[PDB]
Amino acid sequence: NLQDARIIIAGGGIGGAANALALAQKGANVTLFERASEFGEVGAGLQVGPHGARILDSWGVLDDVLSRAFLPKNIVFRDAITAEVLTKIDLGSEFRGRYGGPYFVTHRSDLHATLVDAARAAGAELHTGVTVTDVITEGDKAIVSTDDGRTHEADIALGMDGLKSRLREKISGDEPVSSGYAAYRGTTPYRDVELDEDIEDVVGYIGPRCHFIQYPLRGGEMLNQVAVFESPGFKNGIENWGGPEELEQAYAHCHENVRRGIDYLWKDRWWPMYDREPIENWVDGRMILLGDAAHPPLQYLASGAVMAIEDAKCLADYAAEDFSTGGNSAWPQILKEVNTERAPRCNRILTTGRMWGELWHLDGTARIARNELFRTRDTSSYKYTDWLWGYSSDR
Amino acid sequence: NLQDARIIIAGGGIGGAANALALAQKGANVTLFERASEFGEVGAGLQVGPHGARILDSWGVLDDVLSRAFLPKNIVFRDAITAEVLTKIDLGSEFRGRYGGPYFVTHRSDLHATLVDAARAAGAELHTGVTVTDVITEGDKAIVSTDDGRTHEADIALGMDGLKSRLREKISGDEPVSSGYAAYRGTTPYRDVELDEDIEDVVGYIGPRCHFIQYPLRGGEMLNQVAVFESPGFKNGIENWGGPEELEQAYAHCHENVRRGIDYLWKDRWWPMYDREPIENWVDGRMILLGDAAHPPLQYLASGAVMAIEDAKCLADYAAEDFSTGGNSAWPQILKEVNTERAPRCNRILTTGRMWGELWHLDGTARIARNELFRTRDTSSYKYTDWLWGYSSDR
Ligand SMILES: Cc1cc2nc3c(=O)[nH]c(=O)nc-3n(C[C@H](O)[C@H](O)[C@H](O)COP(=O)(O)OP(=O)(O)OC[C@H]3O[C@@H](n4cnc5c(N)ncnc54)[C@H](O)[C@@H]3O)c2cc1C
Ligand SMILES: Cc1cc2nc3c(=O)[nH]c(=O)nc-3n(C[C@H](O)[C@H](O)[C@H](O)COP(=O)(O)OP(=O)(O)OC[C@H]3O[C@@H](n4cnc5c(N)ncnc54)[C@H](O)[C@@H]3O)c2cc1C
Ligand SMILES: [Cl-]
Ligand SMILES: [Cl-]
Repeated sequence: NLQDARIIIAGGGIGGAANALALAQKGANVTLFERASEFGEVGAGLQVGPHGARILDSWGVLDDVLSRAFLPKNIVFRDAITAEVLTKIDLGSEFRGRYGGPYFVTHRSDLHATLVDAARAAGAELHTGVTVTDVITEGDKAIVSTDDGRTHEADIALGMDGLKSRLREKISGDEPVSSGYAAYRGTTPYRDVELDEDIEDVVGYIGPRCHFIQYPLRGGEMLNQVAVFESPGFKNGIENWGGPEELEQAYAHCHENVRRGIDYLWKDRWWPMYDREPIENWVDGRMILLGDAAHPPLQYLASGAVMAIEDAKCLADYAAEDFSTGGNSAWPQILKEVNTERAPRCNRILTTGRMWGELWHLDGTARIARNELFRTRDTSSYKYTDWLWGYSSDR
Repeated sequence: NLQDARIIIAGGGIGGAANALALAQKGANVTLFERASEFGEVGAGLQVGPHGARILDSWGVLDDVLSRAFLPKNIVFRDAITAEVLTKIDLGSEFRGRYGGPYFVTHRSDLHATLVDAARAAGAELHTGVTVTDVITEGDKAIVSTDDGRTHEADIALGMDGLKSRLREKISGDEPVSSGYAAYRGTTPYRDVELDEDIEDVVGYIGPRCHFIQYPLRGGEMLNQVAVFESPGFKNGIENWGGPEELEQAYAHCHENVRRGIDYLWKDRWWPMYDREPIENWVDGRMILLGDAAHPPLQYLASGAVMAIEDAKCLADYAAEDFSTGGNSAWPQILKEVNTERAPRCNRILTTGRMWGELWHLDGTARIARNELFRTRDTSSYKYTDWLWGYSSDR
């Protein structure tokens, strides 16, 4: 266990919160700083596959999370132009038995609040309204500086400050890479959505230069909707690219079921999709980057938060194993071994994520080949997903 | 039978020759004009699937054709970059039993000379060095005019003057549509080709913006090679586009096995690939367009000559059925019914041919989807080919 260990965490997103929980359950002294004045996430959906669900269960928060979540029966891919079913992934008992947990969807906000509360209950000291301005290593401590003039000593620091991380600059000067696709969200009361059929699945309509995703939340009361389209604005160098004026032209070619959905999206806010080129080294002395700071993906595999949750389990588990026997001295070896386990796993998600996305968005004859590939696959095979959903950091 | 029928044929390619044979065996009086001073075809390979082979057998020339032909065991598709096998079509006894004949390859010249000789032996009067300058219909005859000042009377005329048909202009003012791909050919003595493995198959290497095809001829003594690549020259408006100066850059990205092959191609002559938009009506009075005059395809399905051979059987069969009972009067009804049978069949080849070609030439993620589609298909299924190889005009 981690009794005498002091850890500081810069950033209190899903990733920071999950690390505070995982370390604090091991007996670590955890201090986390979050810039915004409250802990909060977007009131829209996210997907958490069994690779996350397992981990949440091992912290004892899955039952609670599930009580406010939705359990879809399948992931259903449809053609965005014809609305025809291309294939299904069955999320039933075979699926759960193979991967050790359910595939679920919930409100990001509720998942987030659940992790913050349990991290608090486990002993983490969380601070809102505090910006980390610098981290350096000196001797065998991490020295962390905040925007209220104070400095702080810890055994290690976690840089969990997101896609636009400033702590990343200690390790790499790369910048976010635009995909040229923008995401819009919406949650609707379920009844109030004009639906031809009912939805108890995660449904992905995939089309030339767009996609459209739908799933129920909170026991089938609301329906989460997500639209992702290639921005003509981005190619012409617009700075605030992907605005709602592009929406109607982007989906004009698509099936009515897809076009109906555009109306329910929040138009006052959207998410341009950037990621970063994969990097191998995430450690600077006694600082490690985790979460989106280390490995921000495009969202086609629905796995970025999950990756940050894995980061949390791997770090907590590996430190608990080596700290008991090696003390504060052992911290850099711990970080290196976390880095080594986590880098290939996460970097394959970033790279494969890009290829998966391109596969969704193909046109012409390429679309016809892709449709046929999907329809005719062996649905009892798990070769396309074991690497994703069947990973574990356990050694 | 066709005893009292007089038919004139403008053009003595594979298609004209095959029609002279088919009509003359029914007892028709056949006159064919060929522009060039000799009957002759390119001394390079072509492929004749069972949809052609059957028909050649029913004229009694298949045994003879096969005695100088090659019988491949499979059609093997490989990736042009890795040289990996993607899939095979088995050409064995199941294949032959289902489709009623062999898939074979031979020299175009030898197939051509075989059809000319049998058409002669069957009573067709063939004339070289004679250009048809016009065909009109007047009353119940076709009036055909030649470049030696003469005119000629017949019950019907066949416009079989090729891709660049001038007789087509009576029915349509459309022009050939460039694909932007050029084909090069080569026949090598088999031994003299540097081969890693031996080849007893039709092999197609398919790659981004190119392909490369190889098969043995004449009992495995020579190896036919064909290179097809997208011409940068064509996009920039070059008039004589697709020259051999493009070859090395076109295949630079491809596997060594593909690059080795470029060296054996004839460089003094190449074939820019044009086709035409499909048309429904091929008949002007007592003239019918057939062969490439009516339906010129891109060569990805290896079926243009075959289509002209089918044209021959269908016309001969349908006329033999209706002429015996209805005489010269019946000729326009005969042409219409030939047209109606043949148009959808051939026009699906032109359109699907284009899509098939695009499928060969895909790049990036589209290439990865296509490769995987090919590898994982059900090889006992015949759904991708029945429509092609299992067609018959018989009613
Ligand atoms: C449209 C969309 C859909 C998605 N869907 C899914 C999905 O379905 N499933 C899934 O698993 N993932 C999904 N993701 C990815 C997922 O949202 C992210 O990977 C994940 O939230 C990253 O969490 P994080 O804690 O590492 O970073 P963030 O959530 O960005 O949190 C960083 C935090 O640090 C704070 N901060 C920044 N700088 C400082 C500083 N100097 N000091 C203190 N605090 C600071 C920020 O305020 C923020 O709270 C999606 C992403 C998008 C864009
Ligand atoms: C690279 C390549 C590979 C191919 N491979 C294959 C294959 O493997 N299998 C296959 O089945 N098909 C193949 N084809 C297609 C095939 O070659 C043609 O579809 C077929 O030859 C057309 O025959 P045709 O008799 O209709 O026209 P053509 O062969 O063009 O013959 C027309 C004839 O009429 C003559 N002529 C022109 N004008 C006049 C006039 N006014 N009067 C008299 N005569 C005239 C010409 O001299 C010529 O001899 C391929 C084509 C190419 C370009
Ligand atoms: Cl994601
Ligand atoms: Cl052809």
